[PDB]
Amino acid sequence: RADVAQLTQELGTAFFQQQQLPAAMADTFLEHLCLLDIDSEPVAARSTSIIATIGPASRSVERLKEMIKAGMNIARLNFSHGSHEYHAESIANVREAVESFAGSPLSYRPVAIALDTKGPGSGPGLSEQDVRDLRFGVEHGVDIVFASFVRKASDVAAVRAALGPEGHGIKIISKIENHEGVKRFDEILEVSDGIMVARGDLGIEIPAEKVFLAQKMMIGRCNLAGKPVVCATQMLESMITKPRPTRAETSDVANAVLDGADCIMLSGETAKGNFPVEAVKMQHAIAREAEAAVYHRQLFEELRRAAPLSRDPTEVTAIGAVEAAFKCCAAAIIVLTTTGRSAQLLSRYRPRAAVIAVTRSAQAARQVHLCRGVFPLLYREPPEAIWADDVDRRVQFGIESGKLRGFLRVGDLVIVVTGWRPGSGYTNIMRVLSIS
Amino acid sequence: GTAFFQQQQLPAAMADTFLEHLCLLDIDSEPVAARSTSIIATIGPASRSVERLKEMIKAGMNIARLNFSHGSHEYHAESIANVREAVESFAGSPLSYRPVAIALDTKGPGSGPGLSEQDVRDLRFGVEHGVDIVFASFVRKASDVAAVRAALGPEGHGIKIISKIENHEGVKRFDEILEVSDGIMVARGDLGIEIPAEKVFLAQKMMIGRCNLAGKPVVCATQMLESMITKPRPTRAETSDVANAVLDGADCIMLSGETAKGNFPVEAVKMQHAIAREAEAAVYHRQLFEELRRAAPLSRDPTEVTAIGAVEAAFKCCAAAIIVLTTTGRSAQLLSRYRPRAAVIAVTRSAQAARQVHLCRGVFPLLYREPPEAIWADDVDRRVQFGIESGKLRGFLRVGDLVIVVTGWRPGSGYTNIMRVLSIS
Amino acid sequence: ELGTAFFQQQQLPAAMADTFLEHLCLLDIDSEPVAARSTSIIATIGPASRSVERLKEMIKAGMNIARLNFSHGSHEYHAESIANVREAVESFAGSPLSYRPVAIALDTKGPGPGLSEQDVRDLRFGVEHGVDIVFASFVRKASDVAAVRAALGPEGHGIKIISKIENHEGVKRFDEILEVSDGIMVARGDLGIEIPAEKVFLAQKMMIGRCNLAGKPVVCATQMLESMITKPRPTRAETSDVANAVLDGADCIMLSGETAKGNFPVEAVKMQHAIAREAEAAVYHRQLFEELRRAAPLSRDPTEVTAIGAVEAAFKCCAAAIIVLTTTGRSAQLLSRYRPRAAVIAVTRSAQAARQVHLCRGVFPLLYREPPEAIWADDVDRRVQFGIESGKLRGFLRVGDLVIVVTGWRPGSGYTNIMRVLSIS
Amino acid sequence: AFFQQQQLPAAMADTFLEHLCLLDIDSEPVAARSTSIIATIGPASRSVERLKEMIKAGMNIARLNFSHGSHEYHAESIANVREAVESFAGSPLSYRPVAIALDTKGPGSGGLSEQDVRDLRFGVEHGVDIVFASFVRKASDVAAVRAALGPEGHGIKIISKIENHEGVKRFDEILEVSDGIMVARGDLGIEIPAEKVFLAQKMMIGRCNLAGKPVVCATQMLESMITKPRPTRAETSDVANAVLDGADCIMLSGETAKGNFPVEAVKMQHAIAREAEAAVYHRQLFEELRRAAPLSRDPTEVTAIGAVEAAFKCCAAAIIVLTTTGRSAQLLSRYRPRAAVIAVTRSAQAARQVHLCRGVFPLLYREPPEAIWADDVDRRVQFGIESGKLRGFLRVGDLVIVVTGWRPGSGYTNIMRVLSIS
Ligand SMILES: O=S(=O)(NCc1ccc(Cc2ccc(O)c(O)c2)cc1)c1ccc(O)c(O)c1
Ligand SMILES: O=S(=O)(NCc1ccc(Cc2ccc(O)c(O)c2)cc1)c1ccc(O)c(O)c1
Ligand SMILES: O=P(O)(O)OC[C@H]1O[C@](O)(COP(=O)(O)O)[C@@H](O)[C@@H]1O
Ligand SMILES: O=P(O)(O)OC[C@H]1O[C@](O)(COP(=O)(O)O)[C@@H](O)[C@@H]1O
Ligand SMILES: O=P(O)(O)OC[C@H]1O[C@](O)(COP(=O)(O)O)[C@@H](O)[C@@H]1O
Ligand SMILES: O=P(O)(O)OC[C@H]1O[C@](O)(COP(=O)(O)O)[C@@H](O)[C@@H]1O
Ligand SMILES: O=C([O-])C(=O)[O-]
Ligand SMILES: O=C([O-])C(=O)[O-]
Ligand SMILES: O=C([O-])C(=O)[O-]
Ligand SMILES: O=C([O-])C(=O)[O-]
Ligand SMILES: [K+]
Ligand SMILES: [K+]
Ligand SMILES: [K+]
Ligand SMILES: [K+]
Ligand SMILES: [Mg+2]
Ligand SMILES: [Mg+2]
Ligand SMILES: [Mg+2]
Ligand SMILES: [Mg+2]
Repeated sequence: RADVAQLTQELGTAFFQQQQLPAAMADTFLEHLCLLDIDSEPVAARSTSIIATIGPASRSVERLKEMIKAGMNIARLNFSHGSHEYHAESIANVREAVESFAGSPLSYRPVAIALDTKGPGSGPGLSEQDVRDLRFGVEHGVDIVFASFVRKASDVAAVRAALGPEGHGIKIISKIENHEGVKRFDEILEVSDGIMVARGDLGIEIPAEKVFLAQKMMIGRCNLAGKPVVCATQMLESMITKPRPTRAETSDVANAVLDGADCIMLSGETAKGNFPVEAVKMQHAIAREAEAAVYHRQLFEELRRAAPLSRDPTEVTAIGAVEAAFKCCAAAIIVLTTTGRSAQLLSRYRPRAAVIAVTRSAQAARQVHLCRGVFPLLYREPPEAIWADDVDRRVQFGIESGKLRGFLRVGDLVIVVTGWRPGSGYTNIMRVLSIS
Repeated sequence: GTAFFQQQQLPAAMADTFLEHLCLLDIDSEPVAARSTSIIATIGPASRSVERLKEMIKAGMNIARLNFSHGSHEYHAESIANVREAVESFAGSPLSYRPVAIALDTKGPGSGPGLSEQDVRDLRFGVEHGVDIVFASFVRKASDVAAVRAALGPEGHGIKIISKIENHEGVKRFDEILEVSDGIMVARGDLGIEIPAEKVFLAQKMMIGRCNLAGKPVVCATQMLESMITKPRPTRAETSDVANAVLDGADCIMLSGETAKGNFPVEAVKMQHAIAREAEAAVYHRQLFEELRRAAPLSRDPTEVTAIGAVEAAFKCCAAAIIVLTTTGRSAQLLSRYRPRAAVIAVTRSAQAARQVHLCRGVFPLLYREPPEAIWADDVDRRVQFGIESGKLRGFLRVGDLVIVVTGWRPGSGYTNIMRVLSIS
Repeated sequence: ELGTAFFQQQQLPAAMADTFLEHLCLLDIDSEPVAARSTSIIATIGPASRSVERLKEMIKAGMNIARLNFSHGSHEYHAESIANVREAVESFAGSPLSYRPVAIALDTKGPGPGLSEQDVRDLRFGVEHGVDIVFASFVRKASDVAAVRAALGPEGHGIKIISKIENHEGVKRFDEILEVSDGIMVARGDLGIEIPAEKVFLAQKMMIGRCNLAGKPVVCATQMLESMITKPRPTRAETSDVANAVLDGADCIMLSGETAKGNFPVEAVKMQHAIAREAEAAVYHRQLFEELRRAAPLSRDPTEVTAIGAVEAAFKCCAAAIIVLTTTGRSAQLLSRYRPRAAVIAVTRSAQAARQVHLCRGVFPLLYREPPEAIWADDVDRRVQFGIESGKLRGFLRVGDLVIVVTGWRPGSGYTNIMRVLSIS
Repeated sequence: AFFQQQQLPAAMADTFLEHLCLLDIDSEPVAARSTSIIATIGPASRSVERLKEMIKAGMNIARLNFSHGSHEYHAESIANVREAVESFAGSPLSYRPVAIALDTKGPGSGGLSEQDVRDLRFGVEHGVDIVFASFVRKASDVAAVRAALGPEGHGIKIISKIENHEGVKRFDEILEVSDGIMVARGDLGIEIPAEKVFLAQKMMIGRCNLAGKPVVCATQMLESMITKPRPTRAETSDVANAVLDGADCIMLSGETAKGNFPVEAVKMQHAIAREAEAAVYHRQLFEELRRAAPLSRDPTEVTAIGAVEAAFKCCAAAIIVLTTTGRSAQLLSRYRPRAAVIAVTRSAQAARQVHLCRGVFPLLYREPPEAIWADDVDRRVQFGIESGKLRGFLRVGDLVIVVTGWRPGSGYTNIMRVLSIS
């Protein structure tokens, strides 16, 4: 109690009852479980991103606006169904719904567009249809590709090649859907930007009772690697027809978050279901509760010991900033990023503080939704003559956006992470600031 | 051998951290140990057939639940009889006979405050018909448990009371309820309506953890494999749910509509068996045992002291089983609370105790039917040999295996105090 | 059941701490030691401690092992010392429940490349005179231990070889030396000349830790209470040194000139006794036993499995003692390696084993001289009660206390497999 | 080759038992000696030429025992020490500051004695940096010493000597009002049983480490070196164990004040401390210090833990911190980093007083303030790099953590930077 006594007198006894704080202060995992309280409300913003599959039930511009308000971060286009003309209309409807909020840049929410490929099917390499669908994604500016049935590192190289020179910035999330993919996992993850645990096909290729081992191992290996991991298929399946999910479904969503999944997905739930906005609201509600129940004491310590020593200033500054954020119960970590890399390196250490990422890249702002706990802000202002002043304006943009969105209150402490010179890869500074 | 250390997630359990443990989980690592989490199957039209109950017993059913919300007393007496007929059809081979507990799930107080009039009549029925367990519905305070204990009368003293926590008051008064109950049931169906649906997993995880700490059984209930009522295979969320209830530390898992009225009752039991076996191998025993050890308070009870010594000994030699003689099941329960990887093979002459130990994870009851030998230590050895022969026949033991034998210094319950290291010959 | 006063003594609040930093902060100088002194005291016999009457005073002060330095004195001189020690020890053998055995150790002169001619003659002398231990000087490699082992003629294979690590070669070849030795001695005198004086503490701490991991005795030797040769009280560095050797994990502590030629031989023994008692209470058993537990490999030896089960059981009930029946001292040694807080009362019929177990920390030997009983189980029982009766008489046990009893299933060495939880009546 | 030195295999161990087993006598210490050495000044160590040798041997703090000698005697000692220290001021990149500490006579049979009030006023008039207040029994005793220093003796550090049973029992109230503690084992070994002193030492060191306040281990550390050129096996063990316990400072009383080998006793304490610091199990030490330290909303406190964590991640050669009062360097020190805390200060008093904190290497900056504050900071950081390069702490290619503030004055430390040397 001596390690909380002073901050208890300062922040109050009511602060330390919320967001499962008594449970996270526990010395053991058994004590942590015993200290979980249903009356302990989550205060932090929802960090696990929600991928919603776009279909007939969620294609209208007006419906898409409701899903954005409900918590949709990434829009998935399943290229197994629909024509190129159909998917181009979906992309346009999504962009129209997202840009309807651009009038207020302090409260604008970027939404990523992901292309889920049909797959190789009976074939060995990349199918002819996949090459055409990938060329479509490049021409239409998709941010992510969920490459279906990845079975080796050569499969991911084929997808990167089909994207061409212009599709270099697109993120490749390899869907592990069969036994070969599970066995060659380490070689696949090495060449991928992240992974997707495609439980539907995986539950047919391997025994249904073994899928949870594959999900847990893949999530843990992705967490170790610092790369995003998506949990997919049948998460809230009953919500396709019913307004409330089963006890197994709510348990499943919460357990995917507890395992360490960066993203959670809705397939039929939002693409063809009667309750698409309600499925997004439900995933948001469960994720918020599950994230508070994460045992950060052992999680951070294990992530820290497992991570190898590094001489990269971005990597060093990231662990220093996350450690600083935990020490003062920082409301947020504000980071300036160009490619999203600095925000990704903060994210891998799983801080309780929100990683508010300020970027000028619209693509990077959409793609950082793949990383848990990263809240992107798109800076639209033109560059100042003095670089040091341009940096200060972006930091103030992050504070004003964070104050307006409820992340920051006056009196709160924030960690600011910046670089010494412009251009990607020079992040090396950490500042402790008091919100005034 | 090298082959032994690749099975039952042994590389994953040897890991120094939980993150390393997760990364070392192998889908090609097959489970070796017997399924420890017991399966409760609700009895209804789909599962009352004597021939069907035999198939469910073979599939892995350990406890038969009678839902007193549906049916008359005449209906439930026919269920009890059909279950007993199916269970006793295997009594001809005592080395492979599997005891099955009968549990009475009460209707509940509903609008009322105390124990309803129907519940008092249903509880008296349970006593008259020899039920082993009671799942008392909508327990809100310790006085509710006392009312159930009182309705059971003097003859229902041996019956176990598992308090169903189905509402917010029960979740808040949990500590006082668990103190007076024999165990708990996380009744997720009503709980998911009384409290926000998105908070039920916190209540499940807290209750399971508190029960694990207390050394009392905890059942995870409702909608575990719901789609198996109509479909031959479950959803990805359903298999995940079953596995996560086992990983959380649930002693029992339950089937309601999946076995009461569904099209796949035997298939539902086989599925819960298959998932539990996988999930139990994936349990991180290194931290689990260490935390259970540290958390458990000091004790001057020889049964309690012998239990921790035996579990520690079982871990040191990778014991295939811990064979314990128990009259009331208590010795077996105290071994179980430390979550050993070794099976707790419990030999008992009490048919009621043999049925009731299914509530404790990892306890495999054996009913000894032979009459007592004149020389006590000879009778004790015959029981230990019965446990070895049963374990050999059922696949738990092989020649060359090491086994921990837990016994007492004199006849009668409460005198366990000895732990022996034995080599299977 | 024990009281608030029990939990304030023997640094019990400090041992319950969750961290080592918290453990240090909870050390109380007002917390008095209750347990008996476990770290054994080796006293060098010389002109200052050779008389039968002086030896009786040193036995009463706490001397467990008598060291004969073969660097000084003739074979006739050392034979008279052996006879005087045996006469002083047997003067108390009329009251067998309270009789204390004392080991005799021969410290060799030293090598030259191989075993010297004088060492071969001195080792033959040790065998002919029934010495229990040999402190082999300047061991540099495993071949040196084999030469001493070979020199312990045909009769002396039972003698324990404690390898003195006195130079850089011994420190580097440590693993191969410890593998073939019965234990080690950190001979700091010569080691402080062969290697930089400021590096000796690293060698001491590494060697003690490796011996603790191996389960073999480790002696801390030279200049522990050097000022007590001339002065009646030691320096602040000397008391700190003795306490830190105990805290590091040393099984034995030694007095060279302090006892052999000094002015205060009985006072140096009393001082080492006083400091060791304090230091043992301050040991952080929570992390010590958990690390010893994890570091020790899995074993399929019933003696090794029973030992960890018994120490775990002893800790759970705060057992006053662990009574182990041993013939070679092995079972007591395996209990000792897990560093229990309970005294290991070892009952043996071997006078040599009774003397040699003083090398193991926390082992209190009892030589049992009684005529054997016709029924082996009754003979087992008489020795267990002999251990309790002696324990009661010496202050280790009271009626109501809990004890752990380790025995085997059949007579003869190497069959230890039972652990019983007994209440002292 | 880097990973075989400074007990790096032993520090990477998953358990403390494995850590002990991995200690290598052939693993040489590379880092600079962090535990500061206090040397008592007497007849054997009073000459200006003798003092210069002790400064070169490793003396960081000079103790004046006011139990022996007159005010005129001690003023001559102060002057001789200052003359010996300032003889090296010609090269500011290699100049070593030396603190002057006044050890009071004590209350004896008696509150604060009349002689102590006179000796404390002497210390103020002569600019002493530290006071070792003898026989502190309660918090009111510390308040009496603070009062006897007056309005001129505000910046003086008070190290309370715990020498009796009452002081050990009232420890928490004494430490709360003191700047640090001294485990005065000589009198403590007479007031309490000799066999219980190690419990008091270990508890006090641990409580000081938890509090983030300096702790000195004192008396009979190398006692045999008063007459002999080499210490006993118990003495080398004792010095090493005081460092291993977590003592910020180690002391030499008769060993330097009246002993035949004063320079040799300083060299011996330096040699043992260097070895003992490498053998510190940082894995569990840092983790326990981190968990035990309470949450803080002070940016200096938050930046300190962030910087130490960053230093461990890259195996930083040093942490360079810009400090006015020594507080920022003290907060880095409490987390026991393996990287040297190179503290750049303009205060000469602060530079002398940071020797009380383990691992802090003070540098006195003697250049005038620049017009642009941004450039004045960069010059002090470069002074720290050049001093560190010259003194062997840094090489080109090494990584350093730089800790600065956002605005001048004390208490505004809030920035951490990862820098690559040259
Ligand atoms: O040993 S266990 O199986 N699991 C322990 C554990 C430890 C750390 C974390 C946080 C975490 C979460 C995800 C991670 O990938 C990761 O590195 C750390 C979770 C669980 C266990 C289960 C139930 C109990 O009651 C109990 O005492 C022990
Ligand atoms: O129980 S023990 O005495 N504690 C070990 C321990 C652990 C960490 C540190 C470093 C440390 C960490 C944090 C501190 O605050 C601090 O003062 C020191 C030192 C000692 C022990 C355990 C296992 C053994 O094999 C053994 O010989 C002894
Ligand atoms: O995350 P990335 O891709 O490394 O971008 C972080 C970059 O942001 C900065 O803080 C400023 O970026 P820009 O000037 O390019 O907009 C750099 O110092 C740093 O290199
Ligand atoms: O677990 P319980 O019910 O306490 O039963 C343990 C008891 O069983 C025994 O092992 C065997 O005794 P019985 O011969 O009465 O069955 C007793 O020695 C011990 O007291
Ligand atoms: O410690 P040791 O040398 O292995 O001997 C222990 C032996 O002592 C016993 O407990 C009793 O046997 P004895 O009667 O022959 O002494 C054995 O059963 C056990 O094997
Ligand atoms: O150690 P202290 O007393 O807190 O002072 C640290 C100070 O060092 C600085 O980095 C530089 O200080 P000055 O400019 O006053 O010399 C400040 O920003 C900070 O306030
Ligand atoms: O493609 C998918 O999402 C799957 O197979 O689960
Ligand atoms: O009775 C039950 O199992 C429920 O309500 O969930
Ligand atoms: O012989 C010894 O013990 C020594 O040299 O230290
Ligand atoms: O004054 C002191 O330092 C002592 O007595 O040890
Ligand atoms: K698809
Ligand atoms: K019911
Ligand atoms: K000798
Ligand atoms: K003095
Ligand atoms: Mg698929
Ligand atoms: Mg209900
Ligand atoms: Mg020698
Ligand atoms: Mg004094």
